[PDB]
Amino acid sequence: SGPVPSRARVYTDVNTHRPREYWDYESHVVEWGNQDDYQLVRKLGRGKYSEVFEAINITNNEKVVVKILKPVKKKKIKREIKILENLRGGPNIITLADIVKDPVSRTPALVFEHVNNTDFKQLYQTLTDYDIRFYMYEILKALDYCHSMGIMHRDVKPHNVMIDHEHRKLRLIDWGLAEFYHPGQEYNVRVASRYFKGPELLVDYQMYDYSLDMWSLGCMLASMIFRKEPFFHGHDNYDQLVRIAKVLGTEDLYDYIDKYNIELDPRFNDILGRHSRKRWERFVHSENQHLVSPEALDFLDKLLRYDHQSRLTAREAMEHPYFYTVVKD
Ligand SMILES: O=C1NC(N[C@]23C[C@H]4C[C@H](C[C@H](C4)C2)C3)=N/C1=C\c1ccc2ncsc2c1
Repeated sequence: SGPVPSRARVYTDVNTHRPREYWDYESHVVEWGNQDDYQLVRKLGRGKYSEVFEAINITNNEKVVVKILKPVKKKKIKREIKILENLRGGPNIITLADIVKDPVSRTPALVFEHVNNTDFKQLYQTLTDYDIRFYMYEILKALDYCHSMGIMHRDVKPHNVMIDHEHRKLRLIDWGLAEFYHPGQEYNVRVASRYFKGPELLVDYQMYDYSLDMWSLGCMLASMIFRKEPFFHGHDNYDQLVRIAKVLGTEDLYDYIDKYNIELDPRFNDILGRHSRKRWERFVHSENQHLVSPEALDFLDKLLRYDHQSRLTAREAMEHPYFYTVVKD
């Protein structure tokens, strides 16, 4: 028997209908720039896979960001690069401006457009109900674009959303875990941050799709409107599914595993137990009430569904009543 297969409900065959070179990133040959065009100014941060710096392009004096890669398999660099090139000019996608290699240490560096980004903690503190709706709509433009272009980000989370509040301007960054969607493909589940992982990853269902990004958007929305970051605070990959089960209930979970005939790691047997599906009110308090509204909760319910096939698409989400104010403006 083994697991029941799955196809995306949308954008299913988009890569099939493209030339091979579009998605066959292992064949991509990288176009190098001149490393001497960029001088590093200061360090902005350490990532899992990179060090990130402010730099100046001495050619034109433009401010630029340089992500110096820690060692990874070349095929993964080509993948990140290919996806960035494919998505360049798309709505609210970071622009890759150049690619250089240190000619001695041989370590590669991606050069990005600069976002004058507001600090993440100071932003998830000052955001009105309207700002959230605005920025969520802006993120969904990025997700609908990338999905329509055959790509799933697989690392949606607040740290990978760069907002310049002063200019009402948003960019979805860090495409280093992104992958091409191909029907029938089994993907690695060891992706995304713990708190943003979909159930499909947690139960080891590999034949997942774009809808993964819609779960992780849900997790973001919840933490923003209920002011609880993270929203699903698991202690590990197993307890993460338990945290989810304590909110969504276990009846839907076991129906989900039954539908796709998922062999469940026996360990999970114990710790899941039996849990009712909770109502969103439990997380409403006087600190957050100004951000919680019936539309917001309707919207959130339709993202956070175990069964990836039944979650909103990006395009559907953008048509939800939560965004009727933003759409008019
Ligand atoms: O690919 C990237 N990866 C990361 N990763 C980090 C990881 C931590 C959180 C956040 C800021 C630092 C530390 C760098 C993203 N940044 C990246 C890109 C980037 C592009 C433009 C830009 N403009 C202002 S900040 C910024 C960052």
